[PDB]
This record gives sequence, C-alpha cells and structure tokens, in this order.
Amino acid sequence: GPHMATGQDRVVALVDMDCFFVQVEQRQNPHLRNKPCAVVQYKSWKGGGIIAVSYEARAFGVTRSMWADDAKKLCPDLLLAQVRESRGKANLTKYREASVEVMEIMSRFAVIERASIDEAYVDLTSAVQERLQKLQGQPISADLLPSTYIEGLPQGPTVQKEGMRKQGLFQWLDSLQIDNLTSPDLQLTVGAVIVEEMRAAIERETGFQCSAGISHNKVLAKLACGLNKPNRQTLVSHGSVPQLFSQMPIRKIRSLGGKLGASVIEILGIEYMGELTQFTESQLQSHFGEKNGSWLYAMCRGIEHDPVKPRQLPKTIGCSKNFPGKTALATREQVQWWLLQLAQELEERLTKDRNDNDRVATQLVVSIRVQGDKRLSSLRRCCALTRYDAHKMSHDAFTVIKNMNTSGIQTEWSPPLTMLFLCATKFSAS
DNA sequence: ATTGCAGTGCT
DNA sequence: AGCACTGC
Ligand SMILES: Nc1ncnc2c1ncn2[C@H]1C[C@H](O)[C@@H](COP(=O)(O)NP(=O)(O)OP(=O)(O)O)O1
Ligand SMILES: [Mg+2]
Ligand SMILES: [Mg+2]
Repeated sequence: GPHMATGQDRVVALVDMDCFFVQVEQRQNPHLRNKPCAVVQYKSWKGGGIIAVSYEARAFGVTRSMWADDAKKLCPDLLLAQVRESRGKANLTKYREASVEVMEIMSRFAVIERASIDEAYVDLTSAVQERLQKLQGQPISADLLPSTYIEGLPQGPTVQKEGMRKQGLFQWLDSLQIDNLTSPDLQLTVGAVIVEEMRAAIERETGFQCSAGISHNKVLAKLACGLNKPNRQTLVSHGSVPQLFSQMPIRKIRSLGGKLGASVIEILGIEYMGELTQFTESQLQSHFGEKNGSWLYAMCRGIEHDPVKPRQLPKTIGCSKNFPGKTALATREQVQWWLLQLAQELEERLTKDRNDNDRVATQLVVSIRVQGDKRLSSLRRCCALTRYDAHKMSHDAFTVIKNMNTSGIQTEWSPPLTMLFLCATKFSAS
C-alpha cells in the first residue's frame, strides 16, 4: 500500500519525427509536398529500395523495404526522391544534418537522449516543476493542449476524430487536481504543455512535423507516441496502463519486438502485456534471466527506471556498403578501391565531427560479410585509429581482413565479399 | 538483391 | 574484445 512504488517520479517524453526523410525532401522540393511520395536509395535494381513513405502514399499500401517498381504498382502516381550517392554509395548526410537541426531545438528545453536519427527522449521532470511554481495553482486551459490526446479517454456515460480528442481532453482536465504540485497526473499534463511548445518550435524553425508521447518513463512515452501519429501527441498516465496493456501485443513494447518477446509469448502462453502481471518476479527471472525478469515484472505494471541519458551526439560514426548477388567483391583491387571509398566518406564525416564536437575517434572497427553467411556480419576486427586519413584507414582495414582471403593466389578474393563496414568509435575529448 | 545506419548486453 | 540482439 504506502510502500508500493508506482513509477510516477519522472516526466519523460519521446519525440519522433513524422515520415522524416520524406519531410526533409519535401521541404527542399515543394513539388513533393502534400503528395504520395517516398524516399528511395539506388535505382537500378527494381527501381530502388524505399526507406521512407509519406502518409498519402501509405494509404495506397506503400511501405518501407518495398522496391519502388512494386510500390508503383500500388500507387502509380507515387513521387520519388533519391538518397544522394557519393563515391559509389548512398550518403545520408542531408538527413543527419536535418536531425541536428531538430535535436538542437529540443535541447533548448531539456537534456535529450538521441535515440535515433529522428527521435529523442526528453526528461522534463525539472522543467515541469519550474512551470508548476510559475502557474501558482492556475488551471490548465485546453487551448494549451491543441494537439494532445489523453489515452483511454473519453469513457463512461460526436463521430469525428477531433471531437473525440477534445471530449477526452475535457474529461481529463475536469478531473485534474491542480492544487497539488506533486500530483503525477498534473505533472504529466504540464509536461504535455511543454511538449506542445517544443513541437511548435520544431515546426516553426525547421518546417518539420512530429509526434510525441508523454508519460512517466521511456517505454510508455515511446508507446504513447505511436498511438496518434502523425502530427499529434499522446499522454499515457499511470492509471491508463491496465486497460492499455490488457489488449496490447507484447511485441509492441520496446525491446520485446524480437526473439525475447517471442519467447515470452511461447513460454508463458500469453499474448498481451497485461497478462504478465500474474507471474511473480522470481517466475519471470527464472525464464528470462534476473535482469529481464525484474524489468518485465515492473514494466507490465507501467514501471521502468531506464534513465534519459544525457547524450545528444552519436557515439559511433560508421560507413557501410553491401555487394549483393553478382556484385560481390572478388578481386583485391576491388576490395581496396571500395575500402578507400568508404574510408573517404568516413574521413569527411570524422573531420567535420572533430571540428564541430571537440572529440576524436581512437578505434577503427572493420567488418565484412562473406557470401554464404546468413549473419549480418561474418567478421569484426578493431585496429587503432591514429590519423584522420582515408588512405591510411583503408590500408589498415585491408591489413586486418587480408588474412580472410582464402584464394590460393592473392589477386583473387574468395569467398567473395558481400559487405564492407568501417566504424570509428572510442571517442576522446580533443 | 533491403540498405545503411545505430546502441545495449553477454561473455 | 567479438558477437547477438534490437531498434531506426
Ligand atoms: N530500415 C531502414 N533502413 C534505412 N533507413 C531507415 C530504416 N528505417 C527508417 N529509416 C530512415 C527513414 C525514416 O524516414 C527515418 C526515421 O525512421 P522511422 O521513424 O521508423 N520512419 P518515419 O519517420 O519515416 O515515419 P513515422 O515516424 O512517421 O512512422 O529513418
Ligand atoms: Mg523514429
Ligand atoms: Mg519517425
């Protein structure tokens, strides 16, 4: 009762840009705005691989990983923007720089954890306390939450989307105890007000729209964000969790989308996150390990402690290229020419990173794939990264993998290489 | 013949 | 350290 932790100590948000690479290309080329369009990399094989899709195009069934030729079958008027190609490979610089634009805006409001190229977690606990003391027990107007959904509402004793949103918001705000500055529901609500302001700043200053989730931890904030994408934000309160989880497939919770989540379903014979509450912590630890079992016991009750890490920059800088089918690299000159292409992009990005961020990478990770291996990687070796020089990095990379050339004669490479990967890591201040 | 990125945890 | 797993 009084000693049962409820996991309501923090206010955490997750901001996730809407169809991000599409918005970057639509900002640049107004002809693509408000159209079914997609972003594709390469073009020769089946029209290119789609990596991002506008919401107008999703209505036709176009999805990521689809070949553009196939997407055109569902959406003949689909417009396409191509990822830049430099040195014979896709180059994501435009999207990395657009990401920096958004992350720098978010950092004005609170410390952020860069979770991917287009999403960040925000710890708003402190910002909420300061806004709460400034309000002075002032009620929160619905006009301050013009794009916010309250998950689970309306409920109890209009057939249009926006009417429902407002009805749920009104029920939430009517029930709110604005007199108590330690009320978790009030704290989430102020958090949502701040996230409205953050999202308005992102859109004003970049043109980009995004969705957000506001809750008490990262997993619930991420889950909340997806509930009303695009261009909306969703508040998931602690009280909303039992009903939300009662029909929520386990795989929807971050970190349970793969083999572990599949094993939870199979071993326990359950389907939904809420069903996990019927197991003891020791039972879950016995099946999934001490760490996973404790995490699951708390998470199915809406409780998680993983902190928002103060990290705005990526901690690795990597470049990779696949050589599928008949393009697999089969000669030494080939392997050496492509390692140089990769090393030259990496040098360009590393030099820019050092100037911008006052740090230097110290380790070079070299990874390859050989034809036949189903694994993403077939070998990974690390060597020292002492100079930002493409020719040196490419020469060193060749040195650590040259022993894998099984061909008796040097000039040939066997079995052929279907992937080259270079990654700079182990940053130190400079 | 998805591709090209990333971070965390195990051992 | 090298690898499996999981997420954009
Ligand atoms: N498997 C992949 N391979 C290459 N690029 C990818 C990728 N998955 C995503 N990207 C790139 C392209 C994506 O635009 C960007 C962000 O990833 P998301 O947030 O999963 N997808 P989006 O933001 O487009 O749509 P919304 O959030 O509205 O659902 O990362
Ligand atoms: Mg995302
Ligand atoms: Mg996104």
